[PDB]
Amino acid sequence: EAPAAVVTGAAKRIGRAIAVKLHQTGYRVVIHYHNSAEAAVSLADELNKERSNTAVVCQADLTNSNVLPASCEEIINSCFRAFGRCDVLVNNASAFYPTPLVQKTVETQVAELIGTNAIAPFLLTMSFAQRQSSNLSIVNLCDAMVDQPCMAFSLYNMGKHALVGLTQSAALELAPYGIRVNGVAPGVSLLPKDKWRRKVPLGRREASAEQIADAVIFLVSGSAQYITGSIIKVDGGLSLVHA
Amino acid sequence: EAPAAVVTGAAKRIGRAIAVKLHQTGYRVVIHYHNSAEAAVSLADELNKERSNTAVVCQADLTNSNVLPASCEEIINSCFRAFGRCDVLVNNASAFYPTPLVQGKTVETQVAELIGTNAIAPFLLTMSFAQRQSNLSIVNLCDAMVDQPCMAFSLYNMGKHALVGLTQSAALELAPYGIRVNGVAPGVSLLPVAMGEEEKDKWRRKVPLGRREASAEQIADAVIFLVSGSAQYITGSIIKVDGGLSLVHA
Amino acid sequence: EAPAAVVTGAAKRIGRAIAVKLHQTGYRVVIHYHNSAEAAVSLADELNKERSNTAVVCQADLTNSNVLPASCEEIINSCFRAFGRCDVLVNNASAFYPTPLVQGKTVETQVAELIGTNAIAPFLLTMSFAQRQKSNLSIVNLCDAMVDQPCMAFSLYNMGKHALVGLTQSAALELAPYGIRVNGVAPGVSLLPVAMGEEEKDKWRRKVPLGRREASAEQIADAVIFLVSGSAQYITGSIIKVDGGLSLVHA
Amino acid sequence: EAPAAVVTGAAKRIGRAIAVKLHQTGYRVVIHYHNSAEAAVSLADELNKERSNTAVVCQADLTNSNVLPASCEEIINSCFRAFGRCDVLVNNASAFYPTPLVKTVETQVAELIGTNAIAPFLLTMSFAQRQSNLSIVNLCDAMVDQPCMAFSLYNMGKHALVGLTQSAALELAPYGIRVNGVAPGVSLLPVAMGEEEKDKWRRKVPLGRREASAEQIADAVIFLVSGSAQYITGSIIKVDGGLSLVHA
Ligand SMILES: NC(=O)C1=CN([C@@H]2O[C@H](COP(=O)(O)OP(=O)(O)OC[C@H]3O[C@@H](n4cnc5c(N)ncnc54)[C@H](OP(=O)(O)O)[C@@H]3O)[C@@H](O)[C@H]2O)C=CC1
Ligand SMILES: NC(=O)C1=CN([C@@H]2O[C@H](COP(=O)(O)OP(=O)(O)OC[C@H]3O[C@@H](n4cnc5c(N)ncnc54)[C@H](OP(=O)(O)O)[C@@H]3O)[C@@H](O)[C@H]2O)C=CC1
Ligand SMILES: NC(=O)C1=CN([C@@H]2O[C@H](COP(=O)(O)OP(=O)(O)OC[C@H]3O[C@@H](n4cnc5c(N)ncnc54)[C@H](OP(=O)(O)O)[C@@H]3O)[C@@H](O)[C@H]2O)C=CC1
Ligand SMILES: NC(=O)C1=CN([C@@H]2O[C@H](COP(=O)(O)OP(=O)(O)OC[C@H]3O[C@@H](n4cnc5c(N)ncnc54)[C@H](OP(=O)(O)O)[C@@H]3O)[C@@H](O)[C@H]2O)C=CC1
Ligand SMILES: Nc1nc2ccc(C(=O)NCCc3cccc(Br)c3)cc2s1
Ligand SMILES: Nc1nc2ccc(C(=O)NCCc3cccc(Br)c3)cc2s1
Ligand SMILES: Nc1nc2ccc(C(=O)NCCc3cccc(Br)c3)cc2s1
Repeated sequence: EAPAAVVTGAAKRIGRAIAVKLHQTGYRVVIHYHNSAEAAVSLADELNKERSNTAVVCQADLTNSNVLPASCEEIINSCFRAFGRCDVLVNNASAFYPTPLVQKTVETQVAELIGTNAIAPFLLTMSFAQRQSSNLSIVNLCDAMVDQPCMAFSLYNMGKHALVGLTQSAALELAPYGIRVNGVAPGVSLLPKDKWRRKVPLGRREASAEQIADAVIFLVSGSAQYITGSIIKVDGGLSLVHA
Repeated sequence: EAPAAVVTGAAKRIGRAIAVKLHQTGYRVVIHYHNSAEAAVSLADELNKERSNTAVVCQADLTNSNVLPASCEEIINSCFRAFGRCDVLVNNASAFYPTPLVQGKTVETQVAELIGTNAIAPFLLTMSFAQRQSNLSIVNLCDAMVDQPCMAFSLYNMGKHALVGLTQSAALELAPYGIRVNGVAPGVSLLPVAMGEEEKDKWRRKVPLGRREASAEQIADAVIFLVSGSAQYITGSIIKVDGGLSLVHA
Repeated sequence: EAPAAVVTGAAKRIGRAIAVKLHQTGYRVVIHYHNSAEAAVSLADELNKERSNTAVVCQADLTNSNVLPASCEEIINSCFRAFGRCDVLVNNASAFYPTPLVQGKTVETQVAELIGTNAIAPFLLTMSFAQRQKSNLSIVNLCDAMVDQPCMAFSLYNMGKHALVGLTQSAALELAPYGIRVNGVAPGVSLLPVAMGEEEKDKWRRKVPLGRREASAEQIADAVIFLVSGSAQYITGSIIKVDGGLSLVHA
Repeated sequence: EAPAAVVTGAAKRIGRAIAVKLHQTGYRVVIHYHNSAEAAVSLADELNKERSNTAVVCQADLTNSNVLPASCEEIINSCFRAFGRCDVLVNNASAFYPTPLVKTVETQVAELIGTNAIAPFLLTMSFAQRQSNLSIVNLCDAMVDQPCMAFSLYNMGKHALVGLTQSAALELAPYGIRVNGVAPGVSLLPVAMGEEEKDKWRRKVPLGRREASAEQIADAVIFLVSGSAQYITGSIIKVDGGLSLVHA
């Protein structure tokens, strides 16, 4: 029928905006959630009321664990079950908090910050490609501030750098299969705050979630059919600003 | 009225595809050319038949000299003269040829053409664009292969690297005026006219995504996106349109 | 007294070359190893025969697990127990093998080994090195010049080396106030795999612009020596490629 | 036979520290200068006092023009005439001032692009054409991706120099000439800058809250020209105390 997209952490904030905009563009969507069932279903309700049976929810914890692989397989599968196909994977879900070097157990911090930020994308990518004319692509939510990191955010920063590596390695490896792999790297978007707004060259404010979603839409579209291994910054110039 | 765009080197190939698609999107266009008089006039005819009074040509050499600033000022002025505004500048015109370090143009001319067209003219057009100032934006045609350059293309590569610096510096400085500055970086696209065919296929086979070069239209698509209302928070960004080519090791 | 360095995976190859050159420069060294027990003890013996009580060994698996923190803590502790100080940490140990996306070991074991050795262990060692400080302190991470032009089907390895770049920057930033510098050395092609045939070796050699040959272990060690030296006292968050130009060559 | 090095803008500041350290290392040096004749000669006299006939001066404007090629060939020539060889080229000379988008503009172009990029390229061509541990070191800028406001031409020139470093490394590698860069962050601050302004900059540097000494920069240069960097080409070492890692 129409194409189908998986968006991880799609309940709230940036993932919800991505899900909505993909829907508005005529995708059927899987709304993945971990904790936010109420929010996920509510979003699903709003989209199905717009177009019948075009949105489903999918629960999974994306912490790294012996079961992460099974969870990731399940997320992809639920797209194939619901819609008979899977055209787009958006790796949006992400944990974010400090992990000081001069100081949750550390290994929980690893499991969340590397697991959800990098390992789950890699596993989802594997399942997506394993289960594959069409316009197949993956979009990873990266970070424009990766080379100028927040103090005491090493594991977070490590996970986002790993996600860049995944974007590049997967683009190279899946290109022969017609699967494109790209990234979108926000700066300051939806915040945890004017201190940070004032720093942004373009308009002294944060990106809306929808601005982020815009770039995703571009990358999934037929207007990006030659684009793979690209990461588009969406940061209003913040990463250009020196100390 | 409809917004207006300048596209440098717009008579042929990628610049032509960019002028077309901007036009098809509702822009009035200035078609800058240097030598390609016929092709320039032909394209402006084609666009004007489609919507009258939406296309002009403007002739200018973009080689570095003491009069390059006046030429660049003139390109921008031509947009204001024809359309009363200038919303979009596309820095597309480019000289490209080998300049080996170890050895019929002088080196002073090679510098003038490769650094002038690829970098200095962009800078001067940017200044003139900004001084004469909705959804204002500049798009520089960069090069996805700038960190893995062709052998013996040092001056070309230097110019393209300078264009990256321009993209970042002007993005930062023009942001408070609401002008966004971004780039599109092709890998291998429309292959040179004076090139073989076993040799075109050599380059084609290296491209991971589909073992082929980009169409001009595919490059133009990325330009359209960056000027569009969908890229309003995007500045200082360079989008590679290279089908994975820059990711491939030797 | 003499400064002391920990070098991970120092029994053979590049890690041995680094331990040896640090030793010749006047450092006491901890030779970490995992499986190469014979080669590690042989090296310590050699170094001790040159100046006694200047080399120890230290065994640890650097695979990710709930005990990796303790093992990384123990590596650093081994240096303080032998030498009374720890001045330099070289994160050299590395697992390296294909993990094709389109399909030995389970995937969770591949994650544990490639991400564990290449990134998580460096992070935990960095944390232990910093916390146990209580002079010229620095950390050197062995990165990869080819991280942005990766080998086909090495996604997990590439992810781990990219994470190590992030650690290098993040830790340089966070530890600079403590006087600890953090930098990286990024080989291109160096000591080829012991497994690889000569035919394949020469294919890779011919791609190197500077001399059509791989880096010697010594050449890699040379850059590490620079970064720990007083000649690099203002250098932090820098990653020096030692690749003969390989990363500049297009496809 | 002692090796020989050309250092551009060697009269003062960083280029002076580079020439001195190369000399201390055993090199004979051509001290290139533009305006600072007295400082250049005074350096040559000091070095020649240390070791007779090991230092000469060479005056040249590195602004872009129809004669820049000739000038750069003559700089390289002076090293061969003086010392019979040229082992090392250090592209250090640089103009630096703002060029806001909103002197004539073409003079700004000629000065900022000429000294920072064109003259390096022409010197590199002349160096290689006249040709063992041969290498070139370009003085780049650690902050090129986080530029000062209204420094576009300066920034463009320094990005061009990165391109040169990479392109020339690749192309000269077959002749055994290595090409590398050193990218300072904040080093010697202007003499005239008020201490209170210097301190705003110093405060931003993670490693020690101070600017690099000229000697710290020269140390990296010494490494890259040494036998300890024999496999290193196309590399750019930041010497910035972590400055480029600091967000807005
Ligand atoms: N926001 C910004 O300004 C910035 C954004 N980014 C990137 O943008 C993306 C989206 O950002 P934003 O919307 O703010 O993200 P959030 O931090 O709000 O998290 C997004 C969603 O991720 C899910 N998630 C978190 N941890 C886990 C876990 N362990 N297992 C499963 N799901 C989990 C949650 O779903 P649930 O609620 O259902 O539990 C959560 O709502 C991220 O990838 C982020 O790194 C980059 C830089 C800055
Ligand atoms: N084609 C490709 O594969 C790739 C292209 N690019 C970049 O994309 C852009 C467009 O590519 P492409 O269409 O191939 O470009 P072309 O090589 O076809 O050149 C574009 C135009 O630049 C103009 N130009 C050349 N020299 C001068 C000069 N001295 N003064 C004024 N104009 C001049 C010419 O105009 P006229 O004919 O009127 O004289 C020419 O048609 C360029 O910036 C290029 O560097 C990036 C990498 C790959
Ligand atoms: N060789 C090259 O061409 C290149 C090297 N590099 C990097 O340079 C560094 C050194 O390279 P090289 O000497 O070839 O490295 P090797 O592949 O030879 O590995 C070095 C050591 O890592 C240790 N190691 C492996 N897995 C584990 C583990 N699970 N737990 C603990 N230790 C482990 C081994 O110790 P043991 O033998 O005791 O079990 C091994 O001797 C690495 O970080 C590498 O990625 C980068 C690019 C190219
Ligand atoms: N200082 C710092 O903090 C930083 C420095 N750098 C880079 O480090 C290098 C050395 O820095 P620094 O010592 O501060 O440099 P300066 O700004 O002090 O300039 C060095 C020399 O360049 C020469 N020069 C300037 N314009 C010309 C010209 N038209 N023709 C010929 N020579 C010219 C001058 O020679 P004369 O006096 O004889 O006329 C001058 O003494 C430069 O390339 C610079 O960009 C980069 C990052 C920051
Ligand atoms: N004005 C112009 N600029 C450029 C820039 C690049 C090219 C081109 O053909 N680039 C291909 C470079 C390349 C480099 C390595 C592998 C492969 Br296949 C292709 C062609 C042009 S035309
Ligand atoms: N622990 C280890 N890590 C690594 C990492 C890389 C290599 C290696 O041989 N890399 C070379 C890959 C490559 C990529 C492109 C051109 C060429 Br000639 C060679 C070998 C090892 S062993
Ligand atoms: N020829 C010359 N080139 C340059 C280049 C840069 C500088 C300089 O002062 N750079 C520091 C810029 C900077 C930017 C942000 C924070 C901090 Br403290 C310092 C000084 C000079 S002098």
